[PDB]
Amino acid sequence: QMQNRKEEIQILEMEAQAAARLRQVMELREKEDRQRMVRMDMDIHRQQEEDRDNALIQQWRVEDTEMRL
Amino acid sequence: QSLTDQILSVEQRYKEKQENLIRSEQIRREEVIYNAEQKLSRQMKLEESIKQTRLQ
Amino acid sequence: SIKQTRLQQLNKIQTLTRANLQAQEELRQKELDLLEAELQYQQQADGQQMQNRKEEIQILEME
Amino acid sequence: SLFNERKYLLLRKKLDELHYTQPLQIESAELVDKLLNDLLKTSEGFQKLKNK
Amino acid sequence: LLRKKLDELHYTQPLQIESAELVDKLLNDLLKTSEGFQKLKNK
Amino acid sequence: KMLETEILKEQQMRDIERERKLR
Amino acid sequence: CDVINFKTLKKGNWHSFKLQFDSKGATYGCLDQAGNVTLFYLDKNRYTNVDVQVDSSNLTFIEKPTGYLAVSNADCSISIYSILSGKLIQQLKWHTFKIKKLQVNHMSGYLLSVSSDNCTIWNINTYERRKSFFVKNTRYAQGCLTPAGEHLITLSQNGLVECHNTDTEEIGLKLKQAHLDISAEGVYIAICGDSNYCLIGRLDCQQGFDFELYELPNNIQSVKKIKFIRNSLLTLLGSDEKIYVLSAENNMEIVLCFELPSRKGIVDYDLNIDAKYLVVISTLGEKYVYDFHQLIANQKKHQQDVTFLDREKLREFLSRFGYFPEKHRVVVWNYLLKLPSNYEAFDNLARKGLHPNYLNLKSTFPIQSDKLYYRTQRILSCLAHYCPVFAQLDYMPAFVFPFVKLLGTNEAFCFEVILSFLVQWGQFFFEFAPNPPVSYLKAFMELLEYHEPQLHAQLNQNIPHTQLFNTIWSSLQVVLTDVLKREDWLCFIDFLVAHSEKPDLLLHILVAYFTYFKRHIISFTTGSQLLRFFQQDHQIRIQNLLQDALEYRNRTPPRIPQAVVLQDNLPLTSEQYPIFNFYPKFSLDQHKEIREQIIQEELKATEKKRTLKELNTLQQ
Amino acid sequence: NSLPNMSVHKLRQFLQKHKVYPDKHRAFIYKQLLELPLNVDNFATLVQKGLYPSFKDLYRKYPISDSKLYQKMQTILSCLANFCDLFGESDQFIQIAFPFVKLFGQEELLAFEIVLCFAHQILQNYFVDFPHPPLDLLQNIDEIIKYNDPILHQHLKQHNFKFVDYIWPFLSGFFTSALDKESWLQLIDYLITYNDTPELFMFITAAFIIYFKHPLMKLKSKDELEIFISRQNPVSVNHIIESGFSLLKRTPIDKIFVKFSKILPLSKTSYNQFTNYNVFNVAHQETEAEAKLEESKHKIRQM
Amino acid sequence: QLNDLEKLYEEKQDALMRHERERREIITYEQEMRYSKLVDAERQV
Amino acid sequence: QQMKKLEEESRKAIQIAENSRKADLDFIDQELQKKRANDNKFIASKMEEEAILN
Amino acid sequence: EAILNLELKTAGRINEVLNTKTKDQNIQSITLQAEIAQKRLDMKYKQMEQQIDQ
Repeated sequence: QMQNRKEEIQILEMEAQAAARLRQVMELREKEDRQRMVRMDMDIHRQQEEDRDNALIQQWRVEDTEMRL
Repeated sequence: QSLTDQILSVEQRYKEKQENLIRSEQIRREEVIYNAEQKLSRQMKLEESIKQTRLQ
Repeated sequence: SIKQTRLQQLNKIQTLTRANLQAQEELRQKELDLLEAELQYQQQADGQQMQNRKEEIQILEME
Repeated sequence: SLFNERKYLLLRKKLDELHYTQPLQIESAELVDKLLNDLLKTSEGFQKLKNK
Repeated sequence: LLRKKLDELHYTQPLQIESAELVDKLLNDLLKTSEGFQKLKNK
Repeated sequence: KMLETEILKEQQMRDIERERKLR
Repeated sequence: CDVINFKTLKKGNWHSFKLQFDSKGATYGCLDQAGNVTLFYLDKNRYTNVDVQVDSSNLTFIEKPTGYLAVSNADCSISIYSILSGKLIQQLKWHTFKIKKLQVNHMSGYLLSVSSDNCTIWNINTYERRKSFFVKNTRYAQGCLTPAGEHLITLSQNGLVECHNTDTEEIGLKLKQAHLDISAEGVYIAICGDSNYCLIGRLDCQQGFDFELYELPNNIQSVKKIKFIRNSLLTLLGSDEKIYVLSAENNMEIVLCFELPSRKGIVDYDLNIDAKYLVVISTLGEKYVYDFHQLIANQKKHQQDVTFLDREKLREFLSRFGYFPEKHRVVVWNYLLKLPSNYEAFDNLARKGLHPNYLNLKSTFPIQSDKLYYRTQRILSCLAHYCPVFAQLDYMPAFVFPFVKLLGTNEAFCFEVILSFLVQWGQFFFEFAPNPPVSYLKAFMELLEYHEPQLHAQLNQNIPHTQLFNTIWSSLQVVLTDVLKREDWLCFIDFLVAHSEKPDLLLHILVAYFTYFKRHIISFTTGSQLLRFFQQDHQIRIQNLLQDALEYRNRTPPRIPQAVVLQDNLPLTSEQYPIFNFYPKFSLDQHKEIREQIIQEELKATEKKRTLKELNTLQQ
Repeated sequence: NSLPNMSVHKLRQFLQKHKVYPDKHRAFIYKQLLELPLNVDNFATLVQKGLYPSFKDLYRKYPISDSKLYQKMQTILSCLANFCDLFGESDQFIQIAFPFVKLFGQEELLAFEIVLCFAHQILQNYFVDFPHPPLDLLQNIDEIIKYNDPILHQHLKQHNFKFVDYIWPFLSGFFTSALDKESWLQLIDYLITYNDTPELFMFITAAFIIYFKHPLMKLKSKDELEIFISRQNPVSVNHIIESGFSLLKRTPIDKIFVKFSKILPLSKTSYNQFTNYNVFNVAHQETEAEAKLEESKHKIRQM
Repeated sequence: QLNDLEKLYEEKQDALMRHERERREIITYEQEMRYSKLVDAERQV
Repeated sequence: QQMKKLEEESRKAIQIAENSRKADLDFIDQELQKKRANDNKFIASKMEEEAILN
Repeated sequence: EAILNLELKTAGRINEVLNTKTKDQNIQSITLQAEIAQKRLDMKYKQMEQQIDQ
């Protein structure tokens, strides 16, 4: 058993490393997913401003008219 | 303890779905209500009818 | 058997966690863009009408 | 839907900075992200092996 | 028959024929990247 | 990024305000 | 590229993923994400966007003309269940352990169902089990029938293979997933799974149970699905989500691989027996329906040159005594209707405050009683609070009143009774909301035809459909308190409740009154005449008619596509009432084909005019 | 008012069997039980600075007609919004202020402080992220539910009913959303002694699930969650709260994924900012009255 | 044993398996856009 | 020995991935700030002369 | 190995501090830059109001 053991021991010791880094990896990939989610939310803030630009367009037409009238 | 740690990893992959599940509502609801707000652009079309009326 | 048990738990938990992060990469980005794409894409319709504005404005400038 | 466009941008944009010519049929390009990385990583791996 | 280079490189996808004009750059970049990569690991 | 954006975007108001003030 | 999308064809929870097609070629279906099954039929060529309420993994076609297809559920039972005529005609519960391979050799009729411990053969006409290959520790990975007539092929968890001729070696791959298919001629066996192989044995077992491990070319690493196609082609869906069609004669000689833009790969697929059409379903649930022959020919030729109490006692009691008095009615009906006496759920519908949708009732129901209309408001409002579709459709007092007047001496009872009335009896009553439940009533109208196809033939000839629907609905909105009698109607409700096991009778009974009068209906042309006619106090004889209608129900095969086929939704849940789909959002098609053409005209006209007023630039 | 001769200990049982309050006098029951660190300083600061651009429930997605709710809710939102930006914009935090003024508010200070104390003891994990609802609690609830009868979950998961799906009406969508006005019945006065739990609102959320397995076990399609949920049916509340409580006593912390801190947010010198708030993803609502005013003016000039 | 049999790979081989479709669309940008430019410009006989 | 290379691997598992991804974030942020400035400039200067002329 | 795990848990704890304190200081810098960008508004706006009068 001491011989088969060598294989069992090396695999758990490395399997543990899968976990040693997966613990770092999940935190990293979760970060990426999360940041992509944040980027939307901040893009939406910019989209609020996009609508403001259309409000400005109407304001501009009103001024063209009131300034002329 | 290995299971506790395996469990914490397993629990976190469920949270991963929670992010997607939340987006499945947060995106969708804001998007439809601000599709409704795009009809204010239709009501910008309104001005062409008005300007044309002014011209005619 | 305990080691194989623990090892299989880790082997497949680790394998699937990673296989899942990959499956989810496709799905999570879709969760945002599937709809945001249309909002911003269809809003080109406003940009499109800038041309009508150019003409009406000049009709009116000249009127 | 159009996520792919976020990267069609990003990827046509960056492959062309490396001065590649692009003469083909058309089919949703949100993908070279990893080839830029693979050629670049191989090239970096190479530099690293060179340094080694 | 450009497919074969991709198959050896194992870059799996349905292929066009109808594609020479770019496969010819990018896969040579893969075959050779820095070929010294293969030689350096040996060195 | 968003702050500097917001700021420079905000100051476009001041230019709009200049036009509104003019009339 | 013909495309089927079910999200419009009955919007609901879809993302269809596994396709299946029948041997008559007019029967189709698909397994959706919930394990729900949607079937489709040609012949009427009606969209038939009707599902099967299962939690399945496998839909297997049955030759029965209306299918009642065999469905392997999550609980491992097999439901013999259609949508056409609905009806879960048999719940063939038997198996435990997920049935993985369900298939029928319709050459004679022979159903194979493979679980890991036991492969069994069922005889389709009764679905009796005739043979059980229960084998200790086989842990069958798979197995299938050789259609030639007939062999069962066994494939063990450990990669071992053996064949069992129905009148009584290995692969060596310890696959977790394994998929088997057999050629149409029953001469090839093809196996694929987790490993990259087109594992071919012959059946025609010149190899014994040995297989040739042909490695699939390039892109296949493993597969998701296997199917023999048309003749001697074998088609695999790779793990690469692409489909490769190979020719056994030349081993591979891949004849076809083409999936529309690869951004939408293939999750699963199936072939119509008329092999000219193959349908593959994308990972997004898109069904790419296409001429298969044309598609092979296209890629292959294009690239060619490239180099007392108790229901039974009650049925007799309520027929011989006739009806039943009030002090005891709650007992008899709670029993017959399986009511929970979910008093906590009811009481909390009753007390929140104001109910603004029906304050109000005297304008449609000017009964001069300020306590009785109130009783109606209370139940009616509880029902709409429970499900607001009931105020849309504010017609509800039409039946809430006669039942609150009767049964609604007891409010909790009446409310639950009514949910039974809407939950199991009037199942289609809300599907065209806010308008009359017409298509829906088509189940009813067809039933008028089914009981007397002279009467319905003349009704369609004389009264022009829409008004008959309105006539029938208003009769079904109350129900027969207006029709037949204000007080003697009751016989039919005690009858229906005695027969609460048979929800179809709500419709069989209003039918029955049409069929009672017969020749006296034939001369009528309008709903205003029929409405009042059926409301005339003609002598009935409801004890004959009811009981005859019961037989009418029991005199026909379950092959009838009665729009909404009713199911037993009678028992209600405790604590809170059951969630029920009292909702519309269905298409009638034709008026949108019309609206569509109209909007195109409205908008091109608008643009031609806006465009024409380039004149405005020139003019101003 | 500040003569606390009656112990909260007497109230712990009273509150369960005789329920909690006169609707017009609960303010002096509630604050004794919740602990509001009131002094003369911060509210005035929050009142003096104030409002406005984030206010979506005021003539955007929601109206206010009653001046006790209009002119007055403006103070609670202003305070909370500028106290912490998360309240100012977050939907599920906005929804606490909404009923606190509706229910209290007259009582301006108390509706505000009550919101902050509540936010500190309960809503500490009701954020997790933002725009997001509390993803972690959608998970914490499945963990408590698995303990408290796991078959419901096996079935729900079997048909792809995941997080949010059947949880949100009360959890993540805010605890007043699925219950009616007089049914959740100022639940905050009721769970005021069980804020000292992870939260008892978690147990209760689980209790609006599970005990509802009879109808939840009938869900085959998500189509039905919308049918189930939009009714915002309170069911009982009373026996949900009670099963929630008994679940607390029999649910060791060992079964709880999300930890909640022992928060007693009291200071005579300070008020705690909610800290779990994604400051970076906030302070962006709109009003933009001119967006439409200009049409009126355009028409006037064109006319 | 191969605790590192996964993840690092997710930022590797997709390269060209996936660049193969990239090879078709980031192309419109230089060749079709050029194709019709030079062909519609055939007007300049 | 490999345990030491493996603890060292946190740095050789490439701490600099952080530096690289961060650099990409700092970088792309600036690239997009420039795109913003361009769109903001389109709007910021498009005005006013008519009103002042009028 | 007992000894080496001591050393390489110690290195780990050290890295915990190094990585998080490096990042902490980097965010302090970005934070002040952004915050200052906000404070300069208010510094400018005092005169913006005066300018608006005339």
